Order: sequence, then C-alpha cells, then structure tokens
Amino acid sequence: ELGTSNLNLDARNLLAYKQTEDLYHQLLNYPQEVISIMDQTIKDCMVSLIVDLDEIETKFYKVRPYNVGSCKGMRELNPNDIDKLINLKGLVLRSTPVIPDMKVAFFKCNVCDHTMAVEIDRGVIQEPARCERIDCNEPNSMSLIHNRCSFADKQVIKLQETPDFVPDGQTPHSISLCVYDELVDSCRAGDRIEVTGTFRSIPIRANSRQRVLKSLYKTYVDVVHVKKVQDLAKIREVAAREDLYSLLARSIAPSIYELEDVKKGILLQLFGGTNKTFTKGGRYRGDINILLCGDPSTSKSQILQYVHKITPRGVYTSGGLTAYITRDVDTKQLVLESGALVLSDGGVCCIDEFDKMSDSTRSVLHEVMEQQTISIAKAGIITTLNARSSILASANPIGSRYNPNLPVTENIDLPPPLLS
Amino acid sequence: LNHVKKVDDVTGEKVREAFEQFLEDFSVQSTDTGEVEKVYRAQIEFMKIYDLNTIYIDYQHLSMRENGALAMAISEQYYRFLPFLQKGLRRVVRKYAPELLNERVFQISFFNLPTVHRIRDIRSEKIGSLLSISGTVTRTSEVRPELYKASFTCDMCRAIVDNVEQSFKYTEPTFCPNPSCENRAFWTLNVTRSRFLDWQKVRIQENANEIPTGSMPRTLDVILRGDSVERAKPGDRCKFTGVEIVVPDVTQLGLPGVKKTTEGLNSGVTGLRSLGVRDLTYKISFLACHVISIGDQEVFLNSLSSDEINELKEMVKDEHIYDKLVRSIAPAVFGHEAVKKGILLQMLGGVHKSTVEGIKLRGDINICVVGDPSTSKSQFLKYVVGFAPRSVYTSGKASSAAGLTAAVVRDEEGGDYTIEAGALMLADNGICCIDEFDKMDISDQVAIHEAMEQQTISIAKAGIHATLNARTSILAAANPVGGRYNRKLSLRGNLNMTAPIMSRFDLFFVILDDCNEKIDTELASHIVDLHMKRDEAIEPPFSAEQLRRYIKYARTFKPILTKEARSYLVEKYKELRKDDAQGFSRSSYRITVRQLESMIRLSEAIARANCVDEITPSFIAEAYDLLRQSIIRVDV
DNA sequence: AAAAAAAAA
Ligand SMILES: Nc1ncnc2c1ncn2[C@@H]1O[C@H](COP(=O)(O)OP(=O)(O)O)[C@@H](O)[C@H]1O
Ligand SMILES: Nc1ncnc2c1ncn2[C@@H]1O[C@H](COP(=O)(O)OP(=O)(O)O)[C@@H](O)[C@H]1O
Ligand SMILES: [Zn+2]
Ligand SMILES: [Zn+2]
Repeated sequence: ELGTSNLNLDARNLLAYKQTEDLYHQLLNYPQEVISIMDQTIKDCMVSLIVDLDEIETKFYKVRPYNVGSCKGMRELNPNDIDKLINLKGLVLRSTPVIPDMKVAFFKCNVCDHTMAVEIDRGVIQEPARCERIDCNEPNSMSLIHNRCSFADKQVIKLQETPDFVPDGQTPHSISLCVYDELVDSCRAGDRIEVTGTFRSIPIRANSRQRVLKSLYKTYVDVVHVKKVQDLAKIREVAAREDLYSLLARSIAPSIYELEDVKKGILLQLFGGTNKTFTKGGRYRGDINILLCGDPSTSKSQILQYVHKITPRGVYTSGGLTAYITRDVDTKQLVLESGALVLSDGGVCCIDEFDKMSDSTRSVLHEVMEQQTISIAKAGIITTLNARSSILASANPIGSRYNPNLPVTENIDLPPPLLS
Repeated sequence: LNHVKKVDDVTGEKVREAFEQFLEDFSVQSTDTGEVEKVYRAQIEFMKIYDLNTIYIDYQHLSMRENGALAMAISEQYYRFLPFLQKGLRRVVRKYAPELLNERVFQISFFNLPTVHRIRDIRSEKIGSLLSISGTVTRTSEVRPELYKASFTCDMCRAIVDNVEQSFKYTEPTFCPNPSCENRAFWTLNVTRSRFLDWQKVRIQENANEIPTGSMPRTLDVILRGDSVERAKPGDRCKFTGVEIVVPDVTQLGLPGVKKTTEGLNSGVTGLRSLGVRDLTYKISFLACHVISIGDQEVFLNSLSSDEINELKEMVKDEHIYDKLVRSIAPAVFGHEAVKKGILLQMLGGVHKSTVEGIKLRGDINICVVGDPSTSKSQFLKYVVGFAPRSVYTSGKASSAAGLTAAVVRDEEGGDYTIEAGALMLADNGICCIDEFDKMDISDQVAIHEAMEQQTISIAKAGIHATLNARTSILAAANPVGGRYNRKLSLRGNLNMTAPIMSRFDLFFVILDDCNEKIDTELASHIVDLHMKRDEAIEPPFSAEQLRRYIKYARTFKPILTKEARSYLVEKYKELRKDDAQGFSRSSYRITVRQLESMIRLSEAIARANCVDEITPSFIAEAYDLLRQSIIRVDV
C-alpha cells in the first residue's frame, strides 16, 4: 500500500526459531549469496501475496539485517574474521563525493555507426575485438562512448572508533567504509552511527606502471545497514493559562535562585520580535540583544549554556567569528567558509567573556548589529552575506569586585557606542 | 571496401523533425495586438540583422509541444539527441537564411526549467539529462581556445583529411583515403584550417543556506563554452542550466606527452587495448549552456517609449521641480530639509574638466554631517547606499588590512606581491559612505587628503609600485568630542579633525537634538505611523523610478558660464575672502581657491538640476548662501 | 625542516 522497497530484519527474532538459526549461521559464513537469494525470495513473495504486477517489475527488493553480533572495535580485528558480518559503532570523520561506478558499457562501430551494449563483471571488461556486423566485420572500428553508459553511485565514508575504547590515552584508529545507493549521504561529519556489514580485503597496486603487488592488503568494510547512536491542541490549553508568563520564565532556569526579571527578559528575547521589509523605507531590525555584567560569582555562564541548548539554532563561542577564506587541508583547493555569526541566522548567538574581544573583531560586531549584513572582499571574491542574528553576552568588571561608586563604563572597559 | 550503410537512428530523426516543426510554426500570441508573432522567426531575423549565433528556447514553450513525447524525449537524452537538433536547426536556417551560415557553430540554450536541484542532490542516474543547479561561484579560469574540428595532412602524400571530431583527448585520424597511400605515417595538424571555440572552467559550491551543521561544503566543477564565458564572476550566486556529463582521467589514456587520495579504493576499470595494464577512473562534472544571476543625451533619447517621452517632458516643462524634488529624497526620515537638498546636489555631481597641458580639475562634491547621537544620521547613509548605484557602505575603523585605500599582501615565500582594494578603490565612479569618521588612524588619515583632492592613490612598497584610480564622491558622518555639540565653541574646537581635512570637504551640515515637548511627540508619532499604519503608504511627490529617470536625464548636461556670472563670481569670492580675514590673524584661516572651485561646482550642479545649459547669477548667489551659512553655523 | 628579510600591529 506504500510502494516503497525496503525491509528491516532483526537477528534476534531471526534467532528465536530453530530452523532459522541454521540459516543464521549460514548467513554469517556467506553473506552475499544469502542476501541475494533472500531478495529474490521477497521479489517472488510480493506476487505470491498479491494473489498490480506493474509497480513490481520496476522496483527491486533489498534487506537490511542488523544486530547480528556484538559491536567490535578496530583494536581487535583478527584476519580470521574476513568475509564475515560484524557490527561497528563510531563517529564519522569525513565523507566523499559520489563516485560513478561502471555497470554497462556502450560501444560503437565508428565506421558503420552501429552500437552494442556489453555487460561487465568484477570491474574487468572484456572488450570485443570485432563488430558483430559481419557485413563490415572490421576489428579496429570499435570505440567506447563514455557519456552514454550506465553508472552507480559509490561513496566512501571515513569512520573513527568511539573514545570509550581507549582507556590509557592512546590514539583512535580509522576504518574506511563503503555505501551504495540509498546509503549515500545518510551520514555527515560528527555523526555517531552504528553499522552492520561484512569485512573485506584488497591488494594495493603500489607502482601504477607495473603489475607488482604488495604483500599487505588494505582492509575496508562494506555495509548494508546504518543507525544513529496534532500536538497543537496541547499548545492552546497551555496558552489559555493566566500565569503562563511566570511559569514559562521560571522553567528555563530550574537551579538558578531568584533573578526573576533577567529570566523574564531572556525568555522574551528568545521569543523574539517581528521582522518587516517594506519597500519604500527598508527593513527594520527584529533582533533583541542583551548584555550581562557582574562579578564572577553569579553562575552567569550557566544561563548562557541553558539558552544555547534550549534554542533551536545557536552557536556558543568565546573571545574569527565571521566568514574567512580558508585553505582546505586534505584537498589542495580553496573553499569559502562561513563564521559563527552567520551560522546563527534566525537564532540566538551566545558570546562569553565579551571584554577580551581584541580590537579587530569588535568593529565587525559594530557592522553586524546596525546593518545585519556582512561583506567580504578577499582573493577576488566580493559578496554580501546575511546574518540576522541575536546577541546575548556576558562581561566581567576589572578587578576583584565591581565598586558601586564607579559608573559602569570604567569597570567593563567597553566602547561607549557599542554599549549604547 | 564494403561501404555498408550506417544505422539510421530514426528516433533522432523523428525528434529532429518535431523540433524543426515547432521551430517553424510555433505561432504563439503575446498580446491582443500581437495576433501572430512567430517568435523564433523574429529571432532568426535578429540573427540576420545583428550577426548572432546563439538561440534561446524556453522550456515551457517546449513543454506543451507533444507533451512528454517530445519535451521529455529531448530533456532526458539530451546528449543523445543534440546532433539531431543541430541538424534540424541548420536545415531551417539554411531554408530561411542561407547567408547567415557564412559553416558556423550554432548554439542552443534552454531556459526556464520547472525546478532547480541542490549540489547535494546530484546523483549518477541523471547522466546525459538536462538539469539546473545553483551555487556560489568561487573561481574562474582564463578564456583558452579549444580544438573543435581538426584538419590533418598525411605527410608522405600531402592529402587532406578534415572534419575529425575530437574527444577528451587529442585524436589523430586512422586512415588515408588515397588508395596508393595507407597512412603508415601520422599527420600534421593544420592550424589555419582547424576551428577553435572558447573554453572556461568555473567552480561552484553549496550556499550557506542549504548546508547543515558544521560540515564542509560540497564542490563541483562547471565548464562553460561559447558565448557564456566570463558571465559568472567570483562571489556571485548564479543559476546554471546544462547537461550532466562525466570526465575520466586522461593521464591513464594514451597521450603524446609523458605521464584522502592515498587510500585508493576508486572504481577502477581495466581491460582495454589502449589502457594496457592501467585502470580508468571517472569524476562528475557539469556542462553548462545558460547562466543567470540571482544576486550622451541622444543615447538616452534613443531608448524611446510613450512614458519615456511623456514623463520626462512633463518633468522638464514643470515650474516647481526643485521644490518637489528635495521633498522626494528619503521620505522615511523626518525633518532635515537642507541635508536632503545637499544630498541631492551631491548625487547630481559636478562637471569634470582637464586643462590643455594635462592638469586635472576635481569635479565632485564632498559632504560631511556632524551631530549629537541618535539624530537620524545613519539613515541618510543607508538610503544613499541603497539608492545610488556603485555605492559602498563602510565603517571608519576597518577590520581588514586594506583599511580605506589599499594594502599589499604576499604569500609567505610566495611570488604574489599583489594589492588588495579598499573601500575607496571599490567606490570608483560612485559614492563612498564612511561612518564614524573620528577614529581613523594615521595612515588613512594622511592618505585620504591625497585621495580626495588628486583623485589618485600612489604606493611604493617591497618592489611593487602603482598609481590606482580613486575617482569617488565621499559622504561622511561624525560625532563631536564630548558627545554633544557645544554651541559656545566652533567647528574646530569641537571636532578633532585636522585643518587640512576640513578644507577638503565642500559642505557641512550640523544637526542637533533638544528636549522640546512639541518636537519629540511629532517625531514619535511619525515613527509609529511608518512602523504599523502606513509602512508602505508614505507620500513622496515623485516615485523612485521617476527620480532615477530625471537624474539620468540631467546628468547628460554640461552647463557653461556667462560674462555676468564670472563678474558676480569674482565679486563674491573677493567679498568672502575679505570678510573672514577681517576677524582675526593667525586664528582664522578657512577660505582658499578650493572654495571658489566649490562655488563653481555647486553652481554647475544646480544648473544641471534645472536642466539649463547656461548659468544665471541666482545660482551663484544660492551657492554663496550655502557656503556662507556653512560659516554662519560655525559662529553659532 | 631551518635561516633571513619585510610590512603591519
Ligand atoms: N546563585 C547561584 N546559584 C548556583 N550556583 C552559583 C550561584 N552563584 C554562583 N554559583 C556558582 O559559582 C560559579 C560562578 O561562575 P561564573 O561567574 O559563571 O564564571 P564566569 O567568570 O565564567 O562567569 C558557577 O559555576 C556556579 O556553579
Ligand atoms: N524618521 C526619523 N527621525 C528621527 N530619528 C530617526 C528616524 N528614523 C530612525 N531614527 C533614529 O535615528 C537613529 C539613526 O542612527 P544614528 O543617527 O547614526 O545615531 P547613532 O550614531 O546613535 O547610531 C536610529 O537609531 C533611529 O532610532
Ligand atoms: Zn561495423
Ligand atoms: Zn596518405
């Protein structure tokens, strides 16, 4: 009734049956053949159960087995476990662009403009030495066409072990990963995932000019499974409560004692104002910016962390924050990277230790609040970027205490206009 | 020998037939008066009368022709059916305009696609299919010629073999038609017989909008060809329309020349004749055919239209243009009439003249605005940035090393030795809007008064010397020392700027705030009304488009001076020099020849505003009044 | 990888 093509399959339920545990063990030994015959069986089972036959002949069927065995780490991988199913947990380090993979060749007899399709296997292609048309039958008239073939999307993922496997301050190890089709782009940088797949080994070409091969084989894992690590009616019931303001203000900071007014202000600025861009006058700022000052005995960083994690979008930084052209590390190319302030579009940008802000970056803030659009002109790139972000900062007075007699300006050491 | 007839791809012939059919007889109607347009026939007429080579086809106009039996058939297998479309286009053109062929590379660009894809959604199943993508261009390359159709000479018999189609490698022929010869030797390329085409490679990446979290942006390589070169400048967000292709590694392929990444595991393919024992890899690249971006008075009169004639004639023939004109500048702000008039005069500008021996005369107006905090001084800056073309907004303290004028940057042990352009350099032929003038530093503080008067910037550092053009019209704002303007003192006493900088400016405006109960209520009411009630319903006498039309019409006039104008001007200059020098010695020095030149420039600008080729001494009197009230203010 | 010269903070 859905039209999709996807099956989930747990091993423990597969293990609960006495005949199936034999199939369990045989799946452990021979993954590829078992998976292929299982997919063929499901392809037959669809038709066996529907007894529209038109949507079936277009789609394929695949399984996604999981929980076959306990998760193993890169620190214990014997060569005895080659071509067997294992489960891994780890953190994604880096991804790669989609790699086209040859599946069907397309040749053409240039003399007679005749084309034929040739299948391949194991990557190696058996080139035909003569055109099939015996009317011409020339041997050297066959030429490959690159852009009229069929391809598959291969992608390589780099994975690192979880830090819990290193008890004595050793360094983590990295294992390469491979994915196909629906598994492409399913993980990004910093993602914590668990995968299920078979093990593999491959020879190294060494010198590309000759046919010499190294005595050591590189190891990589091919996977078939990944996992990560009407409510509006309830809103209006709460929205009709008279004292919702006080409860909502006090809910943000459960451990903070008193300080009710600042909590109300922070909640209200989290709510945010309106934004309008009428043509004849120009846009008006809708962001709210708040500054906190006091001696370092107020737990004012706890409120910063509270607002950072509560808000949908927001970056928590300290005293670089904007876009700058960078030289890519692993690949020798030039990439434009956006800063922390740009990343907080529509959210709350949290700044800690605002006094030690240097001098070059402060003017940047003087540019980002009054116009909410930062421009850059470096390396031949001239452009303007939108920020539209809210600022919430904390500052400390100069000295062990803030003397009430002295006015605020001297103690914080900030420019009068920026405070204004 | 056998001469076997080639296979006829009838599908290509059928799609070509349908293509030429809806090319010849589209026959769409645009408006009521446009009964039959024949838009593509008119396009061919345009190529006749202007010698053009590219044609533009709308996808929507193609969409309703034969439904998906033709539109989808072309879009999906675009590479498959491209030569058939080329043949059909050549057939119809040589049916309707043989002399246009004088044999030439016709190009077709499809536009207005239903949807656009993100870079992260690019997948291999769409190879050879028409597509549209968007991103930020970050780098381009030089416009290099590209071999398209090569002609070859068989050296031992000097026979001619031509029309050899090329591929991703430089290909020589494989046979010689001469019966006595058998092409044992290779060929010599005939450069003067081959035909080349333009080629430029650009790089694009995902916008900051699409990219999630802190991951790195995805990059792609786009190749342009034909008339679409230099159309995507770095830093611009653009939309590309073209066909997905794939490029192999030519290094493994046979060539006359000599031959993250270390982990390998690439999809290598081996087993061919020419590869030997080498493996072939591939990479995704995009081919583009259409690029668009989403981010003399007689010449002006040539752009003729009913509104162009009527509106401009009405504006010229009116009697109270000036009275209305100043009322139409920055309708959002409240009050400050003279600041509006001054900004209008700055935006008109003055005539630029050069002497007979090569001495340049400054032809621009510089204006400074001084006032106590919060009296709506940055609003004028923002409005003039948003209205005046080629304008740049800049803060007084610049975070970059370029600062205001320029700077020299070199790579560590790198042979760059290149300059970077400051805001003044970018603002060429435009208006530079610096804010918070007070806290400039010494280098900029001494470079500005050379950039202003002489309109050039000169530098000589670390083996590179240059003289950059900085023809700009500056407008600046500042705040008095101590926060509030002290009426007791003068401009020099309150401001911290140096005396030479003050002489550079041509006009000054001082605006103050007060605690009067009658003014602040009106100010608050006007702010509230624009905020909620009439956020779009302001009442300016003239619209922005009319303002721009009149400004561009008035900019095409160069006023002159008459005898009475010269006599009145010299009398006024003598009076202004005399009366100020009567005050005190060694304490008042503010009038130089620059003031006379400023009078001339302001009179020329006022004459331009009224669209008069001559100058009346009333304009001189008005300019003198402005410059004198610039000194009335410093007294009060 | 390590020494030495130049512009900007
Ligand atoms: N009212 C309070 N309630 C709970 N904890 C507090 C309170 N005041 C101070 N603290 C404790 O004292 C510390 C104050 O540190 P803080 O001033 O936030 O450092 P910073 O210099 O980063 O602002 C907090 O870590 C908090 O645990
Ligand atoms: N129509 C108006 N009349 C008077 N003041 C205005 C008007 N519109 C905006 N303003 C105020 O003028 C200020 C413009 O900033 P600016 O004049 O540079 O003062 P500051 O130097 O303190 O930023 C804005 O903060 C705004 O509140
Ligand atoms: Zn053949
Ligand atoms: Zn020959």
